[PDB]
This record gives sequence, structure tokens and C-alpha cells, in this order.
Amino acid sequence: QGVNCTEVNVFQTRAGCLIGAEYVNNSYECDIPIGAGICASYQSIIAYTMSLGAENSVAYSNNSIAIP
Amino acid sequence: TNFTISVTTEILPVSMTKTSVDCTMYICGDSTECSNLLLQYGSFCTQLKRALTGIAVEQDKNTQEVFAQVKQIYKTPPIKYFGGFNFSQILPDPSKPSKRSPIEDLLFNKVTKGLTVLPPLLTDEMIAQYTSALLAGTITSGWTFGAGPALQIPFPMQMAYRFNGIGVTQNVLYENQKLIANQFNSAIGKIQDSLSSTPSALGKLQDVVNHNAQALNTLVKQLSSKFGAISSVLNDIFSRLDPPEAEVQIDRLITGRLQSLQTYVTQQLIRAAEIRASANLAATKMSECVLGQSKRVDFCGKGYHLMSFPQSAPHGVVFLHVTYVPAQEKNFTTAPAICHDGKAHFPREGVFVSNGTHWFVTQRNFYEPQIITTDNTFVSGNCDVVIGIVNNTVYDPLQPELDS
Amino acid sequence: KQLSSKFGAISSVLNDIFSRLDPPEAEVQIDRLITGRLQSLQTYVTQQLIRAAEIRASANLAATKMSECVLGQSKRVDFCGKGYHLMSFPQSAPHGVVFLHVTYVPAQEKNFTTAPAICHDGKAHFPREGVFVSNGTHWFVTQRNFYEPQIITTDNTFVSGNCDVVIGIVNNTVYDPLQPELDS
Ligand SMILES: *[C@@H]1O[C@H](CO)[C@@H](O[C@@H]2O[C@H](CO)[C@@H](O)[C@H](O)[C@H]2NC(C)=O)[C@H](O)[C@H]1NC(C)=O
Ligand SMILES: *[C@@H]1O[C@H](CO)[C@@H](O[C@@H]2O[C@H](CO)[C@@H](O)[C@H](O)[C@H]2NC(C)=O)[C@H](O)[C@H]1NC(C)=O
Ligand SMILES: *[C@@H]1O[C@H](CO)[C@@H](O[C@@H]2O[C@H](CO)[C@@H](O)[C@H](O)[C@H]2NC(C)=O)[C@H](O)[C@H]1NC(C)=O
Ligand SMILES: *[C@@H]1O[C@H](CO)[C@@H](O[C@@H]2O[C@H](CO)[C@@H](O)[C@H](O)[C@H]2NC(C)=O)[C@H](O)[C@H]1NC(C)=O
Ligand SMILES: *[C@@H]1O[C@H](CO)[C@@H](O[C@@H]2O[C@H](CO)[C@@H](O)[C@H](O)[C@H]2NC(C)=O)[C@H](O)[C@H]1NC(C)=O
Ligand SMILES: *[C@@H]1O[C@H](CO)[C@@H](O[C@@H]2O[C@H](CO)[C@@H](O)[C@H](O)[C@H]2NC(C)=O)[C@H](O)[C@H]1NC(C)=O
Ligand SMILES: *[C@@H]1O[C@H](CO)[C@@H](O)[C@H](O)[C@H]1NC(C)=O
Ligand SMILES: *[C@@H]1O[C@H](CO)[C@@H](O)[C@H](O)[C@H]1NC(C)=O
Ligand SMILES: *[C@@H]1O[C@H](CO)[C@@H](O)[C@H](O)[C@H]1NC(C)=O
Ligand SMILES: *[C@@H]1O[C@H](CO)[C@@H](O)[C@H](O)[C@H]1NC(C)=O
Ligand SMILES: *[C@@H]1O[C@H](CO)[C@@H](O)[C@H](O)[C@H]1NC(C)=O
Repeated sequence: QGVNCTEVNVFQTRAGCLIGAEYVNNSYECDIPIGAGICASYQSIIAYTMSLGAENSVAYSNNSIAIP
Repeated sequence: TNFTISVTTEILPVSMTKTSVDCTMYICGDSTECSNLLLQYGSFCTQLKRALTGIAVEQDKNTQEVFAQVKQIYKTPPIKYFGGFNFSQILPDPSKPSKRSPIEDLLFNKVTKGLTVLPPLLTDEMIAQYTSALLAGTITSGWTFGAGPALQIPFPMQMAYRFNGIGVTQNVLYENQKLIANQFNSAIGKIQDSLSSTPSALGKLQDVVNHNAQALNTLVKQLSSKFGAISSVLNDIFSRLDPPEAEVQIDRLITGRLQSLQTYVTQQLIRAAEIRASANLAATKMSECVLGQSKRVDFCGKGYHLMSFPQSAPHGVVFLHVTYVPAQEKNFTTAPAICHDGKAHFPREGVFVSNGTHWFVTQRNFYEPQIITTDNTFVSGNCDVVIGIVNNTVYDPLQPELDS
Repeated sequence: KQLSSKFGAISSVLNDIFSRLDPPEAEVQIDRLITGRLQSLQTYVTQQLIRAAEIRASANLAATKMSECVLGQSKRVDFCGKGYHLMSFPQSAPHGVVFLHVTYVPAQEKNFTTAPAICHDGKAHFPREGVFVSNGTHWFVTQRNFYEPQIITTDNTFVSGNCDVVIGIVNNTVYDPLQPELDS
């Protein structure tokens, strides 16, 4: 936490560098929170950006409705 | 006879900066004998660490709960047309590298040895994304996205729905849609100017940050206390006095430091409880009058509430409540009922009013005269039991159809 | 485990201190143990009061939910259940309460075309409680929570003003049930 490991699987974050977990570009559901928007999970252990949710862009129109 | 659109700001803190402290580092630091002597006191350090981790994860939990009220990230349509309404101030600016609206930029600019500050799990960028998604959901779906799947709806249709929910007919909307949009834009500009001109508008988060900084400064400065010893430093006492009294002096110093740390922990605990209560209030406001229409009076806005736009704030949340305020009242003569042909007529939803010589039915929030007929009134008994009735004829809508 | 601490003394048992140390300094050692355990008890009491305040707030919220959406109907959105709340069933729990919420969730949306009003005979017709929808050829009125198309009728619509001031209106006729009644 707040300690750089360059003067002591390395991924440097805002909180600090993570040792033992590899960074993955793909984002999934968070299981173990860490901080600074990056959290790790077990699938081996990997680190990835937190996923807010599925993207859904509703088609807004001036004269359209979706009645249930 | 008239109405105005007013916007108000309500600020509620949701979280503070997370703090992590090490007991053995804060009390003495790099002394091996102090570390050995601290092990016989029990599990005070473990209890303090557990309490700090618990309040930190509670802060993270309520910060996630107050913002991530939906699991779908909505995006604004590329066409920024909503029937003449303007929302450029609340919608994020694509030109900004942080994808933040100029309002959020103004709020961000207006806010300025063992202990350390842990960065929050929910930082600025996805909080801004969550606020943008909530704005898109409340501008394209109304309350339908907060109660299930998102349903597309025109903005004037949502305005008519909210007006009917608050008790206003849809006649006055389309007749003055341009006037309503102009009033809303003028109110938005005026409240933006007031927010930019008044430095005390965001005072709640300012005093929260000031209190946290003052508590940290007091905790730091309490280390320079003699606490009955010759000096606040421990190596001089260790290397100067004999160990039989040096042990007692170090014991007194470390127990004073432990008492100060316990006082700071208790203050942090009660401040976290207050912040949790404020975050619960903010979450109730979020659930009530953001993703839907709230029938409560003066709960999250003065006057007849219509909607609110949540805005991202540093260590807090700021709501832009838009309310309905009547204006330009006029004097009229009212009657409890109307006696016609020996029968009492009562309005279904209006009120019998008179301008001096003619009687009309009007809404309880706006003035709209109409002829008293059988569709908007019901008959229940005769017209002598009630006190204060007047005499007025009732026109039959269906009579001229068969009169010819 | 706090009873096993020594607080800078030589033993964790007061009997050993009394039977092994001279009383002029044994009194001071016993006083130090007493004040250390008093500080520990004060910390425990403060933690208990903080936890009791938090649990009291939680129980006040639970009693508010009990009063609001168990004994009656609450119009609050997502207060005690996601979506349109209907009712909830309280169940006993050890040192707690469990709510069995029942909610109304719409599904299976369908695309349709709407108009703000209907201009008939130079007058604007507005729905009293429904909303005008179109499937492509004809216009129908239905509630905002379900798809129940119906013929446009003056019973469920009110006329107020003309259609020359509204924006985006369409042209359609309005069925009057009195006309076939007087036709025969
Ligand atoms: C209700 O109030 C609004 C303003 O609060 C009035 O709108 C003004 O109308 C005059 C002339 O009609 C214009 O010169 C002003 O520029 C308008 N102001 C705004 C802010 O648009 C409106 O006329 C009032 N209506 C009634 C019936 O009194
Ligand atoms: C909505 O409001 C924004 C500003 O609040 C308007 O943007 C202004 O447009 C004028 C003329 O195009 C410029 O002179 C100003 O500099 C703009 N303001 C800013 C802050 O850039 C905008 O025109 C309004 N209308 C719409 C449809 O967006
Ligand atoms: C009260 O309101 C009624 C309704 O507008 C007024 O009746 C109209 O008055 C105007 C002139 O003032 C006439 O041209 C209309 O023919 C009247 N309508 C009907 C149906 O008769 C009435 O004058 C108002 N009274 C006062 C004292 O202001
Ligand atoms: C409204 O009309 C009723 C019925 O025409 C009036 O009641 C009569 O009032 C007169 C004197 O005002 C009495 O002599 C009758 O006996 C009353 N008849 C009944 C059936 O009560 C009533 O006075 C009228 N109200 C006003 C304000 O003029
Ligand atoms: C829109 O709905 C109307 C009414 O439900 C449909 O009109 C009917 O369509 C069926 C199917 O062929 C015919 O058998 C009926 O005779 C029609 N009724 C009338 C009064 O015309 C219409 O077809 C629907 N349009 C679409 C595109 O689905
Ligand atoms: C609905 O019908 C009315 C008349 O039945 C249309 O109004 C006419 O519009 C044309 C061209 O816009 C004008 O030349 C006429 O003078 C208008 N007549 C009247 C009496 O206003 C109206 O345009 C129609 N609307 C739609 C959307 O079709
Ligand atoms: C650690 O130091 C290296 C170089 O000394 C630097 O590139 C890196 O950004 C530092 N880590 C952090 C988190 O700043
Ligand atoms: C929707 O219709 C209105 C007028 O009815 C028009 O001003 C607006 O540009 C239209 N929007 C789109 C996206 O076509
Ligand atoms: C209505 O009349 C009362 C007294 O007759 C007066 O005090 C009041 O100001 C009037 N209301 C308006 C809007 O003028
Ligand atoms: C209103 O009160 C006054 C005095 O109390 C009384 O003379 C008058 O008749 C009352 N009017 C009505 C409509 O009750
Ligand atoms: C309605 O149409 C839009 C685009 O025309 C589409 O994205 C959407 O999926 C449609 N909704 C349904 C329920 O088919």
C-alpha cells in the first residue's frame, strides 16, 4: 500500500504494485476488491478492471414507446 | 394563475478518506524494545486494526450502494434534442479528458509515519460514468428503468406523466412547452451562476474535509507530548536514565499515546456513524426522488417536486432538484357544492369557483375554468343538508343532441 | 484474552503479585493492573455503545419498513423491493428479521408509435389516464403499465383547447358511442 517495489507478475496500480497476479485487459465481475478501480479474482489469480455492468444504449426517439 | 420552475441544491456527504494506521509505528516506530514491551498489552493493536478495516469496508460498501443503484450503463443519444429543453450543463462534455460535465468540473475545482490514506475503490471516472448512466436512464426512460427493463419514452410524455402524478393536467404542458423549456433553461443558468459565485454552497464537504484534516493533524501533534516524561523522544530517555525508571517512563508515554489513539479511533467511529447516516439519507433520496416521482412534501426539495439530477462530487453527492412552484394567485369565491333541481352536485376533482357573476370548475393547482356538467360532477343527495350551498344551473352535454 | 495481559507487570495473576511482591509497590502494581483493565473495559463499553447505536438505527429502519410496506401499500420506488412493490411477508429470524418481498416486474416490451394528443374536428383530445399508441395503421389508448389497446372514446378522453397550439399532433377520428345510439 503506497510502497513502490522497484527498490525492494508485476502490475503497478495507484495503490501499489501487485505481485503474483497477472493483469488481464478483459474485464469481468469483481470478487475481491482492492482499490483504485482495479480488483483481483480467482478463476490461477488474475487482476482486471472492475466492470460496471452490461452496456445498454436505449434507442430514444421523439415518437416511440416500449409499452410492456 | 401562473407557475415557475425553480432549481435547488442539496448536498449530502457519503464517505470520507480512508485511513490506515499502524500502532507500533505511530507509538514508537523502529524500537525493538518498544515492540517487545507492546506485546504484553494484549490485542489492542489487532482490535484497532480490525475496527479500522471494518469502517473502511463499510465506507466502501455505502459508497458503492449510494451510486451503483442500477446494473445497466446507459448512454445518451447523439442527437441532443428533447423538445426544446437544454441539458448541456448536466451531460458530460466529450471534450473533457475525464469525461466530466462542466458542473462536475466546477465542483471539483471548488473543493480543495504509520498513518496513511488508502485510495478509494470507487474513484472519479466510474462514479462520473454511473452518474451519466443514471442521467441517461432518467432522461430516456423516466421511472421505468429503475423498476425493470428500460423503456424508451419522449421527454414531453415523461413531463406529462410527472405532471399527472403531481396533480396537474396535461393541457397546460403543450400550450406552454416553449415557455416551460425557457424557464427551465433560465433557472439552470441562474443556479449555475449562483453556484459559481457563492463559495459557501459546498460548505458541508468542506467542513467534513477540514474536520478530517484537523483530526489527522491532532493525532500527529499528540506524538510531541511529554505525558509526564522529560522529553517527547524515547531514545534520550532510554540512553540517559537508568532502566528501572526508564521502563516506567516509556510505559507512561506509550499508554498516553495509546489513550490518544483510542480517543482518535472513537472520534473516527462516531464520524463514520454520522457519515453512514448521511449516506443512508442520500440513498433514500436516490431511491425516492431520482429514479421515480416522490409524493412526499418537502422531503428532497421545497414545493411540488418533479425530478432531481444527481451530480458527482468529491466525497459526496449533490442533487439538482427541480420543483413546481405556483405563482400569481387571484381572489375567487368558492362554494361547497351546487344545488340544481333540488339535487346537490359535487366536483369529482375540481373546485367550484366564481369571478363575481359566473361559476366555473378549476383545478387545485392551476386556473382553468370549465362549464359545470354531468361528466365532472356526481350527485349524492339533496341540497339542504349541506350549509353554504348556492344556486347555479348545470348544463347537460347530451341535451342538444336530442333537442333537435 | 485481555485477562492474560500483564500491562508491564511480572505476572497476569493478582494473587501471585500479592504473595510475591512487597505491599508498598504491590499496591502500585495492582493499581496499574486495575486502571489498565478499566481502560480495556471502557474501550469495550464504547464499542458496545457504537454497535448498539448502529443496530438501533437498523431496527428503526426495519420498523419503518414494517409500518410502511407490510401493514399497507407504499408508493416509494425501490424502498423495500426492486420495482413496483406489492406486499411483503415478515418472517422470524435469530436476532433479526427477514422480509419476503413481492414485486411487480414488467417484461416483453414492444415498439409502438405515440402522439401527444389527437386533433379531431379542430379540437385537441387528451387521454385522461391512458396514452395514445399506434401499431402502424390505427391509434389506441392503453394504460402505462400494460398493453391493453382500446378504441378512442370520449369517455376516457377530455377535450381542452384546439390542436393549433400543440406540437407533433396527428390526425385521427374519435369514436362517439352516442352517435350510433341516436342513429337508430
Ligand atoms: C407567467 O409568467 C411568465 C414569466 O414568469 C410570463 O412569461 C413572460 O411573458 C412576457 C409577455 O407575455 C414576456 O415579455 C416575458 O419575457 C416572459 N418571461 C419569460 C421568463 O418567458 C407569462 O406571460 C406569465 N403568464 C401569465 C398568464 O401571466
Ligand atoms: C444550451 O446551453 C448551452 C450553454 O449552457 C448553449 O451553448 C452556448 O451557445 C452559444 C451560441 O451557440 C455560445 O455563444 C455559447 O458560448 C455556448 N455556451 C457554452 C458554455 O459553450 C447552447 O447553445 C444551448 N442550446 C443547445 C441546444 O445546446
Ligand atoms: C367571469 O368569467 C366569465 C367567463 O369568461 C365572463 O363571461 C364572459 O364575459 C365576456 C365579457 O366580459 C363576454 O364577452 C362573454 O360572452 C361571457 N361569457 C359567457 C358564457 O357569458 C364574465 O364576464 C366574468 N365576470 C367578471 C365579473 O369578470
Ligand atoms: C336557491 O333555491 C331554493 C329553491 O328555489 C331557495 O329555497 C327557497 O327559498 C325561499 C326564500 O329564499 C323560501 O321561501 C322557500 O321555502 C325555499 N324553498 C326550499 C325548497 O328550500 C333558496 O333560497 C335559493 N338560494 C338562494 C341563495 O337564493
Ligand atoms: C393494427 O391493429 C388493428 C386493429 O387491431 C389491425 O386491424 C385489423 O387487422 C386484422 C388483421 O388483418 C383484420 O382482420 C381486421 O379486420 C382489422 N381491423 C380493422 C378495424 O381494420 C391492423 O391490421 C394492425 N396493423 C398492424 C400493422 O399490425
Ligand atoms: C390535419 O387536418 C387539418 C385539416 O383537416 C390540416 O390543416 C390543414 O393543413 C393544410 C396544410 O398544412 C392547410 O393548407 C389548411 O389550411 C389546413 N386547414 C385547417 C382547417 O387548418 C392539418 O394540416 C392536418 N395535419 C396533419 C398532420 O395531417
Ligand atoms: C515506481 O518507480 C518506477 C521507477 O523508479 C516508476 O516508473 C513507477 O511509476 C513507480 N511506481 C509508481 C506506482 O509510481
Ligand atoms: C422529432 O420531432 C420533432 C418535431 O415533432 C423534431 O423537432 C425533432 O427534430 C425530431 N427528432 C428526430 C431525432 O427526428
Ligand atoms: C384577496 O382579498 C384580501 C382581502 O379582501 C386581500 O387581503 C388579498 O390581498 C387579496 N388577494 C389578492 C391576490 O389580491
Ligand atoms: C362565514 O362566517 C360568517 C361569520 O362567522 C357568517 O356570517 C357567514 O354566513 C359564513 N358563510 C358561510 C358560507 O358559511
Ligand atoms: C425498437 O426499435 C429500436 C430501433 O428501431 C430497436 O433498437 C429496439 O430493439 C426495438 N425494440 C423492440 C422491443 O423490438
